[PDB]
Amino acid sequence: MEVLFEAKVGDITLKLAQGDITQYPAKAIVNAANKRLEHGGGVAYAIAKACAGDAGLYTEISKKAMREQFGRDYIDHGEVVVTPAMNLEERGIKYVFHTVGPICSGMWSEELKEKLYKAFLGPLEKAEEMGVESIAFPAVSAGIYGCDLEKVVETFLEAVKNFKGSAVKEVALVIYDRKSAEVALKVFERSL
Repeated sequence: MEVLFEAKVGDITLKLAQGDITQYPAKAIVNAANKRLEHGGGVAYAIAKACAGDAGLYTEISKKAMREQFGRDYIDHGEVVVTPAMNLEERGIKYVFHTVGPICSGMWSEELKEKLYKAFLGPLEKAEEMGVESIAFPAVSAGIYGCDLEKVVETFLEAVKNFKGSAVKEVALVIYDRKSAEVALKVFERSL
C-alpha cells in the first residue's frame, strides 16, 4: 500500500493510496456496486470474493442484508447497505458499505454528478451514524460505468469537503493501478 497524498480536508484526514482496497487499514471499505448488489466483476467481485471466498456467496449475503435494511432488493444512489466483512475482519476491516454510482458511459452532466455525489456522501454519513472512525473508497463509477476518472475524483473530494462528521476521522480513496492513481493525485493536488 502506497500513500500518494495526505492532508486535512473537511472534518477528517484524507489520504490517496495506491493498492488493493481489501488490504487497506480501515474499519469499513466501500464497494462500488450495482443497484442489485450482484458482485459479478471489477472491484465489487474482488471485494466479494475477498470477504466470502466466493463472490457469488457475498452477492447472496448482500441481497439478504439489503432486503433487511431497505425492505426491497435494490438501492438508490445515496443508500448504503452494510454487510459483515467476514474473512477481512482479521485485517481490521469490520464492514463493507455497498454504494451505487450512476452509469455515465463516457458522458457527464449535473444530474450524473449529483447521483455520484450521493454515492460518495452516503457511505460517509453511514460511517458517522455507526461511529465507524475510518473508511476507504474505490473510484465509484470510474470502472465499467464509464464516468471520467477526473470527474469522479473531483466529485469524491466535494463530498469529503461537504461532509459534516465527528466520529469519522480518516477517509481514503484507494486506486489499484498506477496510471489511474497518478491521475487522481493530479486532481488532489489542484483541488486541495
